[PDB]
Formats: sequence, structure tokens, C-alpha cells
Amino acid sequence: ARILEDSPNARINKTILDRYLSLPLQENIVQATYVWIDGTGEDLRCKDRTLDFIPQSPKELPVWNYDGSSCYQAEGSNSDTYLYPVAIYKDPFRRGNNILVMCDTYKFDGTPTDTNKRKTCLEVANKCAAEEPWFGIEQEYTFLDFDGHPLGWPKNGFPGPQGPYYCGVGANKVYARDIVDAHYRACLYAGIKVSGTNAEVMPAQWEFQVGPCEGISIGDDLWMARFLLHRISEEFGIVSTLDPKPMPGDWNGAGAHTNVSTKAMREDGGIRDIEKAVAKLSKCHERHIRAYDPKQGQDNARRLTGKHETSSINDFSAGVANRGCSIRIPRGVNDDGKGYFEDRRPSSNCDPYSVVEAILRTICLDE
Amino acid sequence: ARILEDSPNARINKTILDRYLSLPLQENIVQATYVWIDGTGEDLRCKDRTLDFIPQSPKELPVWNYDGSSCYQAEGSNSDTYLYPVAIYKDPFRRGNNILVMCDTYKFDGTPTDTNKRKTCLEVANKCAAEEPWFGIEQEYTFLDFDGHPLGWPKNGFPGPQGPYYCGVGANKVYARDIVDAHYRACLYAGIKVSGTNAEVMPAQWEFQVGPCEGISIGDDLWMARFLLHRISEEFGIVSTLDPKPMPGDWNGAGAHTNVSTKAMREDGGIRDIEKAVAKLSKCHERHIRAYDPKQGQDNARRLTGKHETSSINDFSAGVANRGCSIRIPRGVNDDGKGYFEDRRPSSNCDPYSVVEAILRTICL
Amino acid sequence: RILEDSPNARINKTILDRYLSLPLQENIVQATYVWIDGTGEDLRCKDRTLDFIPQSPKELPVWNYDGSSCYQAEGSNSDTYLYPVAIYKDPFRRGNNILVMCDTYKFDGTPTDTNKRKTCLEVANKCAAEEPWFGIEQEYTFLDFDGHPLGWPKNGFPGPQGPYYCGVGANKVYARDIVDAHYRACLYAGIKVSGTNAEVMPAQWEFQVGPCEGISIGDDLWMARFLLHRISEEFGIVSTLDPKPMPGDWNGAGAHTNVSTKAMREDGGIRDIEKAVAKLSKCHERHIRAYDPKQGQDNARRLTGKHETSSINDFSAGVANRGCSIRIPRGVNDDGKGYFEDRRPSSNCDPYSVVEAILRTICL
Amino acid sequence: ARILEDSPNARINKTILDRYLSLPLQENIVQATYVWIDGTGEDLRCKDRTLDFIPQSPKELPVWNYDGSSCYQAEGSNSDTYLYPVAIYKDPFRRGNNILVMCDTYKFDGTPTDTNKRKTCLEVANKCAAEEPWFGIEQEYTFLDFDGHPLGWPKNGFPGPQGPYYCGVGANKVYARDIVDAHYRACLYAGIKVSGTNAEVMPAQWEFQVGPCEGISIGDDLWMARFLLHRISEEFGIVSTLDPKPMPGDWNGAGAHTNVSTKAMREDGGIRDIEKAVAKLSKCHERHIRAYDPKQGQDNARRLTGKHETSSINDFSAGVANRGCSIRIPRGVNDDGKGYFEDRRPSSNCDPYSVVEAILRTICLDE
Amino acid sequence: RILEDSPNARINKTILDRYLSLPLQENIVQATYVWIDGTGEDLRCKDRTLDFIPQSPKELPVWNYDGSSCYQAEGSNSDTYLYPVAIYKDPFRRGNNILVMCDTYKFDGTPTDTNKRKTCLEVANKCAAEEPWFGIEQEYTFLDFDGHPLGWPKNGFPGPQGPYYCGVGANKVYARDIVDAHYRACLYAGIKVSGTNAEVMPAQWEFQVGPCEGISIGDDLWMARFLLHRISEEFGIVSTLDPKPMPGDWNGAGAHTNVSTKAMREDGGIRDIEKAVAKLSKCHERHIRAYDPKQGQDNARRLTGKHETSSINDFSAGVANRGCSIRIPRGVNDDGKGYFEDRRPSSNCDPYSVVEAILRTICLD
Ligand SMILES: Nc1ncnc2c1ncn2[C@@H]1O[C@H](COP(=O)(O)OP(=O)(O)O)[C@@H](O)[C@H]1O
Ligand SMILES: Nc1ncnc2c1ncn2[C@@H]1O[C@H](COP(=O)(O)OP(=O)(O)O)[C@@H](O)[C@H]1O
Ligand SMILES: Nc1ncnc2c1ncn2[C@@H]1O[C@H](COP(=O)(O)OP(=O)(O)O)[C@@H](O)[C@H]1O
Ligand SMILES: Nc1ncnc2c1ncn2[C@@H]1O[C@H](COP(=O)(O)OP(=O)(O)O)[C@@H](O)[C@H]1O
Ligand SMILES: Nc1ncnc2c1ncn2[C@@H]1O[C@H](COP(=O)(O)OP(=O)(O)O)[C@@H](O)[C@H]1O
Repeated sequence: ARILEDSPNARINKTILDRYLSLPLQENIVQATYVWIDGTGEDLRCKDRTLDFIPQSPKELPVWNYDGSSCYQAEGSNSDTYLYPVAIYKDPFRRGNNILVMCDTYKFDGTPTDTNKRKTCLEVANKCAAEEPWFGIEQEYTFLDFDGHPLGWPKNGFPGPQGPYYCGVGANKVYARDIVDAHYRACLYAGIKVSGTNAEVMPAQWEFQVGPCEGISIGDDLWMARFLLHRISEEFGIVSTLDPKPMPGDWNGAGAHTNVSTKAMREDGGIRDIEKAVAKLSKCHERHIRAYDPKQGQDNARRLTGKHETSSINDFSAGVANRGCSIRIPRGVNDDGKGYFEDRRPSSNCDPYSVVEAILRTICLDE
Repeated sequence: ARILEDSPNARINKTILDRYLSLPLQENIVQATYVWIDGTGEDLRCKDRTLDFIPQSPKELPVWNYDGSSCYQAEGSNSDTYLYPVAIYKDPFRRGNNILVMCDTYKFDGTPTDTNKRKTCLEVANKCAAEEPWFGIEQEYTFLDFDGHPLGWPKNGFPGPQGPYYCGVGANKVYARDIVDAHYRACLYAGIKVSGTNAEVMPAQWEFQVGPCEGISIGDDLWMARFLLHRISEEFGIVSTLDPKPMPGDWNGAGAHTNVSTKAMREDGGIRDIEKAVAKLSKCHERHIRAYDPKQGQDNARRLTGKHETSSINDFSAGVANRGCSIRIPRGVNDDGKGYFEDRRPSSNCDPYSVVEAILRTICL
Repeated sequence: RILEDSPNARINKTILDRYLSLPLQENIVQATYVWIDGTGEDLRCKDRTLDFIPQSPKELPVWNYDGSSCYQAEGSNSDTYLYPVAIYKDPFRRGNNILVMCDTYKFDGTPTDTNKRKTCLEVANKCAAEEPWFGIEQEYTFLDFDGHPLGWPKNGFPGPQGPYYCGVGANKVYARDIVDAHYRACLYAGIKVSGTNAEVMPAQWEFQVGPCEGISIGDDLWMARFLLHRISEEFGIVSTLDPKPMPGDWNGAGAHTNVSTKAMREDGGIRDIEKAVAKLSKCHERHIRAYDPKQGQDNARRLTGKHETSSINDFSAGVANRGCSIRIPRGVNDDGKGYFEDRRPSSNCDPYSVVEAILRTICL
Repeated sequence: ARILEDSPNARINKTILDRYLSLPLQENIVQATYVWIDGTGEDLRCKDRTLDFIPQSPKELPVWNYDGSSCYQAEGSNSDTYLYPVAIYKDPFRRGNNILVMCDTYKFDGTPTDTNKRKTCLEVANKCAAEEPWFGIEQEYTFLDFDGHPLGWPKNGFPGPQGPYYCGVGANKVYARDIVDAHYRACLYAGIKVSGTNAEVMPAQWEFQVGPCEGISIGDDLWMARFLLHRISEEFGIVSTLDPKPMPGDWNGAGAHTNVSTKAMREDGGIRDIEKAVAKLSKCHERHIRAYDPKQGQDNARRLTGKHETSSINDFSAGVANRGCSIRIPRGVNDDGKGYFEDRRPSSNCDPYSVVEAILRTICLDE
Repeated sequence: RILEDSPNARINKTILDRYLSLPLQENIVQATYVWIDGTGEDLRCKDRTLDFIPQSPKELPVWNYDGSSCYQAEGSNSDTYLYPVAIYKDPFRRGNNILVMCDTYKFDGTPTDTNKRKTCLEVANKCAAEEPWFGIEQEYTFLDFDGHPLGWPKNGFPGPQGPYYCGVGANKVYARDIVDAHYRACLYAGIKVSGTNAEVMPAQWEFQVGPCEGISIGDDLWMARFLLHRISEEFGIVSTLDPKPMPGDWNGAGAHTNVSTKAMREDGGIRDIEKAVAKLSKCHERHIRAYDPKQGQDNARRLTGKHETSSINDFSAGVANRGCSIRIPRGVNDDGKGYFEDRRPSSNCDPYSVVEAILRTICLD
């Protein structure tokens, strides 16, 4: 009755679309959905165009543009903002040779927009290329009803206390698995390396893991995966939020925990290299928590500095297999004496480009 | 409209998923769902990962972990808990080469968790192998709406008294058969030997039978089957509960009656062996009740009173084709001089590993 | 309001199809055993996984159920046995899956009170040389979960009879989808459903089975009944065989029974038809006793002589006449051969008892 | 929201009437409501007329008529049926000098209707005038919603089992006390001797007791109490039923237990006269059952099974302090050597005139 | 949704008034007899017409009821007797109409199992010399018809505790109308209600009765409970006295009892009190049995030692302290004299048993 009752998309018919989706087209014709990051640094925008050819590379896609003043990227008279494809994926909605196109964005003068964090991240990731840095990201998120309350939670109230929902199974334990399952498979079909999923501590809260991807491709892939989550959830009338505190107080906020390695760390006795990198990471702490947050640490501080599977934003701790510590070497990695380390500081709404750039600067470029 | 009105999963669209399900993936890509028992010893948990190969046995799969502090399996600062794969099944939700994996769980130091009953059962099952013991379990369960009241029952009250609902047919006799049929088929596809189903005495109450299964297999199989029931139910917005007394008073609680035979018992003249086994089980009643419910024989006490065709919690009686009993020999087993016997004591929420072990201890060791 | 409280109507209906397309290894066979309970009117069922494709009812195992849970308590040994009698293709699962009609037997091998097949079969076998054929017109009514006829205004009545019989239209007949699904399921299963029609009462319908030789009418009508209840379950709709599912001047329900022997079907058999009707005239009370499963109590509520119906007490029979106990149809009196129509059996009759009683009187 | 949703009277505004009730008229305008029993023998009918005078006794009221063919009292084309006042009460709905009139009925030729039982009862009661016989009746009844299900019961189902509802207090114990309380007060005001009320075993079930009344007046007063019950219930959209089994099974039926005493049973040593009457009623069980029911034993046969605190229809019994019997003599009476006896046979829908006559015929006219 | 299924909430409430206002001759008197049933928790009532105005209880007729219809079955001798023991003016009917508190007796003239008044009264008269005064703080909770606390989100919880205690506002306290109506109806009836407040738990409230001399605190509290249920009823809201109307870290329910003798109150002061207290430290186990009507089984649920309550095993005494079993209020300590607080009695206690036990231990040894 109440659940999704005001959500426009949940109330529109979902069956008719298949009639039109079945329509055969000249294989020549290609619909391309260009996706980009808006002025908030948090949200995605998209639009599409018809091509008459199958592109092999993002360089073969035309440069496009949008009204930056309609996306919180105003620039007086000169608000036309340009779209530079950087990465191509198969489209799981249209399936043909139809494609999704991640972009980065440039002002009219050829300079990056404020929210373009990929330009510099790429400079750096090229300059550490020889080190073959690999990143995994654990993206947490919460499903909301249209009124902003977490999906399925009683209106004007709370479901039972945490305990039964983590990795839960059952109608009273986890909600909207359908979307999670759809999204997992859509990401796979699109060529994004999602390595798994789980249900989180808060009911309506989930996680998917992406990686491991090399260098800057973790940013393109996570951004596209976010796009896909929002877009799939839209069809259901459900809002997916990346906000780190989608509900105040005792309930679990949201991280984007980031797993890192270089070729040396992955090699035999890389443990010493890891332990070195964590030391370096462990103290420049005030500098990273700024580029782990699209508003420079104001979002972080709603979730962080507590005792709910997180990290204190105040100070810094580096433990082994410690969910309480900002940066963490897993037990099996100590045991193996090689592998990777987990940075538990990035917030669910982090920009991955900023995260990897801060990381690489510190552990490869030697600041 | 009240039925399922507040169930989130029942209020979310169900046809969109099929679009995404039919997406074709490159081969190499396998989705594996790991499943384990949590610190309650009753409830299941699960999560997924992507593999780049097709495993051939459980041994080929990666050991994995979870946070036990989030599963009622806290161990201070060392809360990481380990998932060991013990059985693979085909995945009926995702099909193809996708798989479901039953696990057992270990603490950070390599010891079993309190609710891992399989390590100790596996040991005993292995000592008893040559007697080739076979187990079947009749798992009773009940469908609930989101508010915890049994599915389709009138809000704040009761349907008609017992009688019409057992093995029923008709819109006013039995509810949500679609889940039952979907589950029977899913299990069969998964490789679980579901041997039957029926609607039970209580409206919204049902049973599926698993077996016969070789030794430790009954435990892996029944756990995975329970998983499948919860997980299929979930899509409908419906809760499946294995609680033994999901409504109080004169409403049939729930059992997990266990059928047992050894090789001796299945060969001509087995009835002698069956007779002896029943004899031994009669001198250690209390120990079995304690292993026959995962809270030491306390959820056993809200059901096993000595009424509604059942055992008594304090009292051990056996008999030939007798349902007011603990241990029963079926008429057809007696008439054939060979076969299997029925242990009626275990409750719907028993851990099958514990039931098996207790039994094999008494009648093989 | 319509079906708002029917649990099965409120549960999602599209998810099942995802699990139904699940491919299983050839040779796994699901078998659903079906039986009549201690009311003598209602059906029960459950299912088992089999190893093999049975070639005939004898190849299937004997099973059991707890009689105490279906009004068949025999104190301390209530374990009741299920003997397969007929096998049908399963229209719900298809493949090699089957439904299995049974009859039922106590612990000591004697028949339960509601097993009327045993005794009917002895009689029908004795009459086999007369090749008796039976056709049955099974009437029924769809109900909402509250017991009120489906679609009828709550706490009230739709317009008077006239427009609904064999109707077409959203305001003339209800739930044809179940009717059409049943019709085809029955044909797929191997049941000889010869026709259907909408009846005089809105939400009321009829299916005809036959002609079937002997005992097989009984098996087949029972499985068709099971199929009706079972298909209508998935819609959340109750199908009742109650003979007077609403009181007043609203059409009750019959299971009119058409009957012929070898002699009656050959030219000049009309003589033998009249012989048979005459033997049935002389023992009216024993048939009305056989013609509902409480011995003449349920038919009384229908048989008022007013609504296309015969008298409770008084036996009558005439050509072309729907006010009579036993009617000889126009076409058959004209043709000099065919069958007679027995209009006495109520919609909740056991066809084994009906067959047996008619065979005893016209063949014995 | 279902309780009373389909009941027309519950869905009509209730405060508007007050506006019109407070309209003053001159004391000499009298509204008289004539009430009678219809051809079912169970239900009441009524209608109103304006008088210009205040009658002093039933003798002073006009004899009236109605169309019996609309009340199941057809008699072909001579269907005009006559209404003779026999009792007047003060009207608790209009107050002032307005009145309710209980009547009995008579066919066009002056002979009584089949459902007029008063006539032959009053013949009898007059011959027993000396014995000064008193009657109390314990009228059980059930409130139903408009769909025929008991008021407040879950639709298509049953509330919790019996036990908590008898003389209960609490929103989840008893329902519609306002009607019970209104009616009790309205009976008193109208001039009926209502001695008490209680909530009964079945939820939605209630009882009021009337008496002790002298002779024939028990009949007139109880029929008028009945009228008032339905007429008051009607306002709330609630149906009040006197059906003896308003729900089949292990749910308590409804009786009209009748307390009886003569001058002689009330004096010292009266108990001796009592045990003699019981014995006389014990010799003719089948006579009474037929007088105890608007048919002749048909509705009793659904209530009276032996269980649920009532006598068997088949055989008779006495005892003391026993609620399983037909005729109960209270303890407090045996102990005091005087009082009355309780006939527990009459069903809730009995016609009281029929109950009284049959009892008097037996215990006074020595039949 | 709130009160949507409560029959009394859905019945028109304005019509009754046009009937109550009807006038009747002055010595027509409606009397409502009130008694405790076989649970020893719940009340029952029924009513009769008198033709006179009673001056005291003894002028009312002894009456009876069917004990087998209220869990007071004694086979075929089930008629149970009502003895009037206290009269109150009737706030629902006004005029000379009355409410009658009774105690109950078997057919043989002996007290029913749930009459604690008879023995309580014996002891009270023996301690009359020492002029004992009692004050009781009765907590209770309002429930919707489904048993969920009134106004709480269906299938869930409101915000944590903090804002509700002594709260003001539509989102802080619920159903103040019932509380005000009860407060006043009690005062009019002759019951010495001395205050009320909204409790920690949302929908939870309290009223205080007393100080009352001796046995009358039991009569008066019982009749106040009656009034609460009966007023609640007209709104279609349930009032429960269950000590833990919701599980976990939501505030249970007490019936804290304040106590004094003449000594303790007249100047002599806290040395009489400190001795009285030390007499209670001796017998905790015995008092927990007197302090709910199943003898420790319901208390165990709110007496956790957590959420401002004492633990059910261990005894404790502190000044101005709220974690203790017995309490000396700072205010009484500061002064020569006063009363002491007993914080162990549970919301569903029988006050007659609370008084008796306190009096045996303290005025009698
Ligand atoms: N050597 C590595 N370097 C970087 N990332 C890795 C490496 N190995 C694994 N990862 C990635 O880290 C992520 C692990 O997330 P998850 O399984 O949720 O870990 P946990 O929940 O134990 O913290 C996965 O995407 C995985 O692919
Ligand atoms: N020899 C045997 N040993 C163990 N289990 C058996 C044996 N034979 C059959 N079983 C299993 O016993 C179970 C019987 O379940 P069910 O038909 O519900 O029995 P009932 O309802 O009569 O107790 C099924 O799992 C069946 O496969
Ligand atoms: N000669 C016959 N002998 C036995 N049964 C017959 C014969 N002819 C027809 N039937 C059966 O009787 C049924 C006739 O029912 P129906 O056509 O509904 O009759 P009506 O038109 O009078 O309702 C058919 O379903 C058919 O199987
Ligand atoms: N002497 C008497 N003769 C006839 N009826 C009496 C006499 N004394 C009292 N009564 C009536 O008996 C009835 C008592 O009924 P009730 O109080 O319900 O008792 P119980 O609890 O035994 O059913 C009242 O109608 C009362 O007026
Ligand atoms: N001397 C006394 N002896 C017994 N009871 C008393 C005495 N003085 C006050 N009381 C009663 O104790 C109750 C106090 O309850 P309350 O005001 O809620 O106290 P608190 O909430 O501070 O514990 C009141 O009914 C009060 O009348």
C-alpha cells in the first residue's frame, strides 16, 4: 500500500516496453548513451545519440557537449561544456552493438571542469605505470523509497535492530535483491569487473565490489557501475543512494573501501613493500580525507569517527585484519607475506579518480 | 487489501528482472553464492563472488570469510570467520555454470565455530561408512506474512479449525503452492534429492521430504534446501519459518521426522537390525532431544508435549506404525521384514548434522 | 473488493514461470496422488518423486496418509492406504509427470467408508458385455473467498436469471479463463471432456464428461474435479459442487447423467431404453440415496420441482422434458436409439455410487 | 477499514438529527409508535401516527391496522390485519408525552393471527391470578455486522477462544457497550423492569434481564425491550439477533432462561411447592420444547446439544447449581428454603407469551 | 491504520449521549459489581438495578457469577460468590449510580484462589495500631487492537527513548485524552489519585494513587484499574498492565509502592524506616513471589538490572537511587521523617498481596 506508492516509475506499466525492445534494426545503427559527472561531483547525467557505425575505440567517438549551466557547472555566457569519451561498455538495456560511454568534461576553453578529477589522476597513473598498480573498490549503497526513507522500513520509524540483515536471506531480512541481481549481471555484460555482492548491516543496504582493475580503469568502471545501479533502480522506482549517512545515529553508514597493490606487493615478500606503503599512508591522513569526499570531508565525518565497522576521521590507526583501523592489511596477506592492503577511509560518495590519485602520489610518486 | 501489503519484496515489480537474467555472458564467468549457518544455529546467510573457472569439486573453490561480529559469532578483535566449501549445487536462479556452495565455518585460529556441527558429524559419519547409513528428513515449515501472522490467516484472529487443510486442494484450503512447486523443482535442478511434498495440518503449513541421502550428505542437502526455500519465498515477499511452534495452543507445531536405515536394515531380514537400533535409541532418549534442537532441547518443549500426533518431551515410547510415539517402525517395513525406521523426535529447526551424529553414535558406535 | 481477501489471488503469479522452465534430467517423474476424503465430496493430494516412467497403475507404489487428518480416523491405527487406479498426464508440470487417482483402504485392507469405487467396479465389470456408457454433466459455481458467488455484489444479488446462460460479455459470465484452462487441461490429461457451457446462475458453469465406458467415468470425473479445484486455486477462486450454493429462486446444481447400453445404441434400442426407465421408476428412493454422499439430505435443498428440476419424492419421466426425473431426449425418441438422461444426481454426487446404482437396476 | 463499512445506517451522518429533536411542539401533540409481531413470530414491525390527546390506558388508544400480506400474514385479499393496543410505554427517542404501544394482532374476522400468542396466554394468566406468579427472563443476544458476521470478528475468521469475554472489560474483551448502556437506560425510562445486564461468553454476545414481572406483563415488556434493542442498534448500523446459534460449533448459543415463582414458592417453606412444580414439568418435556421456539423445537436443536452450558433437547434433568441441566434451583434458594426456579430450556428467540402459558398450564392448571 | 481494526473505535460515539441524559425516578440505582477473575490480573463486571441508595458496602446484596466462565472452575459447583467490599460513585452514569468492588468466594464459603483480600485484611486490622499508609505508582501501556503499542509504526519502532517522558506534543505522547478522563473519573469516584505522568516509553503512562490507609489502597487501586480499562474501551484502545509490553531495551512496567507507619511519619523518623528497610533485605526471594501473580515469572522480564530496574536475584538499597530494589528518597533522608519506596512490585501485581507481605515483614516479623 505505502511502499513505492508515490514513486512515479513504480506506478507506470513495466510490460509494454518489451514489445518495442523486440523491434529489429539494421545492424548498422547504434545508440550511444554518453554518461558524465555533474557539478556536484557526486551525481551522474546522461543522454544519447544515434551513430551509423560500430566504434572500436573511445577515440573514434565524437566529442559532444551539454549545457553546463543546467548541471551546476555554470560559466556565464559560455556554459557549453564538452564531453570527451574515455571508455566504452556494452549497453545491457539495448544489447546490440549499442554502447555506454563514460566521459570526462571540459570547459569551453579546453580546461577541465572543477569536477573533472580524471585529467590529473591519469597524468599520475601513467607516471606510475611500471608499478602495475591494481585497485578494488567495495561500493556500499542504500535503497530508498521516493519519500527518502530507507526502502521497506516502517514509515516514521525503524525496523528491528541490526543483527539479522547482514548477508541475510528471507523476505524479512533483505529487500530488493532483484535489483542487486540485475545490476550484478548488467555490470558483467557491460565488461565491468564486479567481483561480488553482499547485503549489508542495515536492511535496504547493500554492497558490490569492483576489481581488481589496473590503474585508472577502476575509476571509469566504478563510475559506470554507479550509473548502472541508478539507472536499473530507476526502472523499479527505487532510489539508490551513495550518501555515507543515509540514516543518522546507530545505523551503518557507507564506505567505499579500497584495496591496493603494486607489482612489488603482489610478488613474493611484497609484505615489506606493503608495510612501507601503509606507514606512508598512515600519517598524511589529513591530506587524503580531503580527496575522498566530493565536498572535502564534510560527508566523511557523518559516517566516520565512530565504532560501526569504520575508522576515526579524527586520528589514524593501521592494524592487521582490523575493521576498526583506517588502513588494514588482511590476515591472509600477512600469512602469505604478499598481496594487497585495504584503505577503509573513502566514503561511499568518494570520487574514485581522487582516491587513486591521492594514493598513487603518496606511494609511487613519493608525494 | 492486507495480505502482503507491508512486505517490501511483494510490492516491488517482478517482471523487470527477466530482461537482465537473459543477458548472455562470456564463458569463464561463474557466479558463486556461498551459504553458511550463522550464530543462531538456525538462520542462513549468503553472499556472492565471481569466479573465472568452472569448479569441478568443493576442493577447487576458494576459502572465504565474513565478519562474524555481524552474524552473532563475535570473537572480539578477531571476528573474521572462515568459510570452507563442502558441497556444490547448480544455481536455479542464475542457471548455466553458476553455482551455490554450502560451507562450514571456522574461527580465525582454525577451530570450528560454536554452530559448525558438521566437523564432528563428518568424523563420526566416516567411522560408520561401511554400514552405508541412509537418511531422509521430513521438513515442516510455515508461511508467514510480513507481520509474522501466518500467511492468509485473518488479521487478529484465526481461520477455521483444523481438518480441511492437510493435503488440501482449493483456494480456501492451501496457500502459496506456487512457492512449494517452485522450490520442489529448484531443489531437483540443484541436485537435491527432494522425494516429496505435502500440505500440512495447519493452514499455510507445508512439508518437503529430502532423501534418501548417503551419510553426511543429508545435512548439506537439507541446509541447502532450507536456503532455497527462504530465498525463493523472499522473492514473493513471504517469510518461511522453521520455528517448531509458529502459532500457540491447538495448532500443529512442526517436526523434522528423520528416517534412518543401514545396509543391514535394507537387506532381507533387516527388521532384526532395525529392532535392535530402536532398542538402543530407547535407553538414551534425553541426549537425543538435546541434539534435536539447536538451543539444547528448549524449542523442542513448546511442541513435544504429548498431543497432536507426537512424542512427549520427557517420555520415550516406540511402537509399530504408531504416531503418538518417539521412534516408529512403519507397517510396510514390518510387513516387508526390511527397510528403515522413523525418528519422530527432532523439531523443524533441528540441525541435521547434530541429528545424524547423535544417531550414528548410538546405533553404529 | 473482488478477491481482495483471497490469499492466492494476492500472491504474485509470474515468478513460478521462471522455475517451471527449469530443465530436469529425463526419468525423474513427479507423481501426484489424489484421493477422496472422509466427507466423500472433497479431494486431497500430495506428491512424490519417482525413478521411472510407469506404464500402468499397477506399476506404481501403494502409499498412505494419515486418515486422522482427513476425517478418516480409525482410533489408534489411522494409517490409511492409497491404491493407484488411473494415471493421467500432469498438465501443470508436463513431461513425463503424472497425476494418479487412487482409492482408499484401512489398515486391515477393508475399504474406507468413502471408498465407493471397490463395490462399483465389481458391478461395472459384471455388466461389461452390455458395454454401458455414461456421460455426466458436472455443474459448479465459482465463489469468492468469503463464500459469496464470485463477482456478485457483496451483501446482495445481481440481476435476475435470463442473460447468463451460455452468455458472452463482461456483465454476463465470469472467469471463463478458468473454464477454458480447465477444458484444455482435462483434454491434455486424457479426460474425455466433451463440452462446456455457462449456466443460468451468474458465476455458474458446467462441463460434460463422456461418453466413458463404465468405471472410467468415475475415475475421470473425479480427476476433472481435482483439476477444477486445483486450477481455480491458483486464481484464488473457490469452485464448489454444493448443490444449492445460494438459497431462493437461483438454479441449484446437478450432475445429470446420460446412460446407454449396447442394445440402446443399436436401431430399435429405444425399446430397451424404455425397459430401463421403467425399472428405474419402480425404485426411486434407493437412487436419490445413492445420488448424494449424505443419502438424500443435500439433493433436498435443490430438488424442489421448480427450477428446471425434478421432485424430491415423486418419480417422473417424459420426452423432451426438463421438469422430470428421467428424460428421454427428443432426438433419441425420434431416432429409435441412443441414451436416457438421469436428472436426479446432485452436483456433489459420487459418480461411483451413481454408476453402481444404475447398473444394479437396469443390468442386474 | 471494514467494521460496519457496508452498513447504511452507520455511514449516514448522526449529529444532524439533534438539531431537529430540540424543536419544541405544544405538549398536546402526541406521537405514538405501534409495534407488533409479524408472521415469522420472531421479528417486530412498527409505525407512527399523530394523536391530539394523551391516552390514559390502552383502552383509550385507537384500534389500527396494517397490510398483513407485507408481513408474512397474507390471508389472500382480506389481508388487512388489526392492531389492538395492550401496553403503553414512554417513548425514549422522542420523550415528551410521546409513546410506544405494544399490540397484539387479529385477522379481518376478529380471530387472532397465528403469531398472536398473547390471547390464549392472557386467558390462562387470568385464571392463575391468585397464585400471583412472577417471571424474570434472561434475554441473550448477539451483535452482528451488516454482512451477518458477528460484530468485530475478523472477517472470514474467528477471534481467540472463549474465556476472556464473559463479563469482560476492555477494548479487546467486549464490543458495543454503548448500545447495551443506552438500551438499559431506555428500557428503564420507558417503564420496563430491566434488572441487569452482562456480557456473555461469545465475544459480541450480551444479555439483559427483565423482571420480576406479574403474569402477562412479562410478555409485553420483553417484546418491547426487544423492539428497543433493534431500534437502538439500528441507529448505530448494528444488527441485533435473537437467533439461538448465531455461529455454528464450540461457540455458545443463546437462550432465554426464565425464572418463575408463585406466592407459595416465595413464602417460608416455599421450597416444597417448588420441588413439586419441577416434578410436574419433568413429566412433559416434549410439550415445552414445542412452546419454546417460534417453530416447534427447530431452532433449540441447534443450541441445545448438552455441551456449551445448556440442557439436552432429547432428555430432561434437574440438579442444584448445575448449568448442564434443564431446570436449575439456585443454591441461594435451596439454602433459604424459598425463592424461585430457573427454566433453562427456552431459546433466545422464544415467544415469551408461549413460554408463560405453557408453564402456567403445567404448574397451576395442573395439566 | 491506527485503530482501524478496533471495533469500539469504529462505532459511533455521539449517539450514546442522547440516551444518558434521559431522566429516571431518583431511587432507581444502577450498580456495577467489579471483581478479579482466575488470572488474578484481569477484571470483570456486570450490573443490576436496585430500588434504594446504599449507605455502605454491607447494605448491598451478595451476588454470584459463573466461575467456569472466568477461569475459576470448580466442576459442577462453579457458581462463585460476590461480596461487596467498597462503594464508589459511578462516573459514567452519575446520579446515585454506583460501582462496587467485590471479593470472591467459592460455593463452600472459602476464598477463591485469586482473593488475596481476605488474608490481607486480617493482617491490616492487626497492624491498625501502626497506621500504615500506602502509595502506589501504576505504570501501564496503551495498545492498538493488534497488540502493538498505540501509535507505533506497524512492524517497527518509533525513535529511541529520550523525548517521551513527561512529554508534550503530538509526536511525544499519545492518548492524553484517556489519561485526563481517567484522572478526573477517579477523583469523582472517590479514588485518591494524586498525579499522573507520561512514561519513558512512548504510549506508556503512569498514575499514582494514595496515600491510602491500609487495605483501602487495594480496593482503590483495583477500581482505578477498572476505570482505566473501561474508559480505554470506549476509545477502542487497550490498556495493558503487563510488565514488559515490548521486549528488549524499551522500559518495562512497575507498580512501585511507597510505604509509611505513624512512627516513620511522626518525627521519630528514618531510624524506624532504616530498620524497616533492613527487615526487607532479609527476604527478597519471598517478596518477588508476592510481587507479580505468577510469583517471579513476569518480573524476571522487566527486572533485568538494566533500564532503571533492580535485578531479580540480588537485593539492593540506596538513598535517592533508582537502580536499587528499595529506595530512601533524598527528601525523606534530609528530614526527620517520611515513607520508603519499594521498587520491586511489577505493574501487574495484586496490591493486596503487596500490602500483606510488606505488613508481615515490617509490622509483624
Ligand atoms: N591484489 C589485489 N590488489 C588490489 N585489489 C584486490 C587484490 N586482490 C583482490 N582485490 C579486490 O578487493 C576487493 C575485495 O572486497 P571484499 O571481498 O568485499 O573484501 P572484504 O569484504 O573482505 O574487505 C575485490 O574487488 C577484490 O577483487
Ligand atoms: N530405507 C530408507 N532409509 C532412509 N530413508 C528412507 C528409506 N526409504 C525411504 N526413505 C525416506 O523416508 C521419507 C518418507 O517421508 P514421508 O513419505 O513423508 O513419510 P511419512 O509421511 O509416512 O512419515 C522419504 O524421504 C523417503 O525417501
Ligand atoms: N448415447 C450416449 N450414451 C451415453 N452417454 C452419452 C451418449 N451421448 C452423449 N453422452 C454423454 O452425455 C453428455 C451429454 O451432455 P449435454 O450435451 O450437456 O446434454 P444437454 O445438452 O442435455 O445438457 C455428453 O458429454 C456425452 O459424453
Ligand atoms: N421470586 C422471583 N420470581 C421470579 N423471578 C425472580 C424472583 N426473584 C428474582 N427474579 C428474577 O430472576 C432473574 C435473575 O437473573 P440473574 O441475575 O441473571 O441470575 P443468574 O446469575 O442465576 O442467571 C431476574 O430477572 C430477577 O428479576
Ligand atoms: N508518607 C507517605 N506514606 C506512604 N505513601 C506516600 C507518603 N507520602 C506520599 N506518598 C505517596 O507516594 C506516591 C508518590 O509517587 P510519585 O510522585 O510518582 O513519586 P516518584 O515518582 O518520585 O517515585 C504518591 O501517591 C504519594 O501520595
